[PDB]
Amino acid sequence: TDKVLQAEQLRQKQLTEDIATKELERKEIEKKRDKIIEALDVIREHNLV
Amino acid sequence: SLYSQRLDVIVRESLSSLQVKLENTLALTYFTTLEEIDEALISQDIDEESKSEMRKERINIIKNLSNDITQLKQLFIEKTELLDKSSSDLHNVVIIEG
Amino acid sequence: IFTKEDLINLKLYVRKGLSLPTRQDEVEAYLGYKKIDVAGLEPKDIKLLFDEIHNHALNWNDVEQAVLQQSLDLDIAAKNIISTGNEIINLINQMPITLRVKTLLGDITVASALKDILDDMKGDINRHQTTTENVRKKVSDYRITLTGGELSSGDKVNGLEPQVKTKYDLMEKSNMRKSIKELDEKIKEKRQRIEQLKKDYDKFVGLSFTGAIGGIIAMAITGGIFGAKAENARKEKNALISEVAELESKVSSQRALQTALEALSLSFSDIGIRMVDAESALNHLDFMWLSVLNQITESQIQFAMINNALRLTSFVNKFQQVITPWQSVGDSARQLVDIFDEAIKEYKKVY
Amino acid sequence: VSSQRALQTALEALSLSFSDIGIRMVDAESALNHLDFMWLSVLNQITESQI
Amino acid sequence: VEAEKLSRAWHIFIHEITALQGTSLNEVELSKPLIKQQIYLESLIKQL
Repeated sequence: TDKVLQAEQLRQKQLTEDIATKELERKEIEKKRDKIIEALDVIREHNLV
Repeated sequence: SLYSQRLDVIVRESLSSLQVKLENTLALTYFTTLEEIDEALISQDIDEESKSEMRKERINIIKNLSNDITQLKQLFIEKTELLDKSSSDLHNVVIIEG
Repeated sequence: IFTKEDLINLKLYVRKGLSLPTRQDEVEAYLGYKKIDVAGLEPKDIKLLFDEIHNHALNWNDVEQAVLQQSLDLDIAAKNIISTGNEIINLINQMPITLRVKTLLGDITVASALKDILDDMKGDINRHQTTTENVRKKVSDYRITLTGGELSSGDKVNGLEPQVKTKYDLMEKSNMRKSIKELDEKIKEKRQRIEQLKKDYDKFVGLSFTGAIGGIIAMAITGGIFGAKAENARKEKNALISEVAELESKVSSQRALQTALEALSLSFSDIGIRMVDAESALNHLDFMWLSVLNQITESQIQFAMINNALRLTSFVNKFQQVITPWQSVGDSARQLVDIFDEAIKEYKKVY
Repeated sequence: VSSQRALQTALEALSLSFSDIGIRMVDAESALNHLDFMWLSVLNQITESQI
Repeated sequence: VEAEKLSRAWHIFIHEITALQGTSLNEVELSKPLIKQQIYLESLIKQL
């Protein structure tokens, strides 16, 4: 039971670290779109008139 | 591993023979028979038939006790030397150096 | 001494072993897959493992039925030996000193035919030794079949519990969850490279089309070279897309397959815990059986001493040598019958 | 010699095998030590008789 | 080390049986090392 304990604790520790890593990854992807939204905003200078 | 599991078998069989001898030497009451012959010699008797055969049965129970000691010596020295054989399998088959 | 909760854990192991897949598709559904690409942990190997353990349970149901048979046999051995032995060989407690100084009982060695009944019961006791040694052989060989070593039949088996422990060590380390991590890293590195190639390829077709639409020889040279290279690099690139998608379909799918292997290793760890429980069970059990055979031999050595020279106090001592081990035999036997009896109600209460 | 990277690795496994062989030669050396000392003891006691 | 602990107690036992062979002198001296080994073994039964 204690071996199962420690193995699953290390397991979920790695899982938690990986989840935080993926959260960092998606936050960086959300940082990447800033250039795209700013580019298409500074292109957006003409509308119907 | 073979000699180790073999040694465990030796341990269990040693416990078996130990229980044998703790019930035969220790638990059985040859001592009370010795006391009974002592009381029968305290009992006054025609020493022709009685005390001669009382002494012969003293020799018989002392012979039984010596058989018990013989069991002790033979089986325990035997299994002890078997433990020593397993020890030379263990303590004298070692790899360290290279 | 030996307990019934040992036998409770034994029946837990029985229910575990009878709950095992046997056929290949049964194992594969129980695995949840058909392919692992891991040596020592292949689905056929795990199927063979389950054949070993399930047939080990299909041994033990019958062997434990034989344990129940020898339970009956030791019960009736206790009854018959306690009765006949204690009755007849406590009737001859009577020896006053008057005969004990003069008779020299080995002379008259009525009761002589009654001692022949005792020698018939002695041969029956030797038969009980035979049966008890056979069942102890069954128990200890079943233990070695679990634990490991040379069988008394003469087979150096490895024991199924260390084999299961070894495959548990595989599913602990050679399960290669770190390789699942590194192969997902391989996926994301190849995927990053080929999506760089995707963005590059969009710029490739853009620049190739600009080099096309200029003029006559511009069309010629650029549509010749990169008009073909766009299709070629695109098809190769989409083949790479398919390859990394299959790696996702293999080893990012083996993330979840690895998780199923981890739950399987959890189940195997449970099975190994209950094997350790059965190991202690067979430890206390086989030590009891050894004690039984011990006290039988304790009786039989002094039974070999019996002759027609059974004198007065010589036969008093021989009388004592007879009656001494069978008291402990009956004590252990009645306690053992109690162990047999109390586990019976445990099934309907729990199972 | 970048092929002798792997050839060097094969030489390293060969040197591993040679180290194994040398370990077992040391084992045979102790074997012949105890053995030849026994043989010397045999010839000793023969000479003890013969003198 | 474990086997030396075990077999050393058996050389303790052979030194006990070295102190044996009291032929027919007395009777009440006998089973004192026997009960000592008995209780040490019963501890050793529980040490199993």
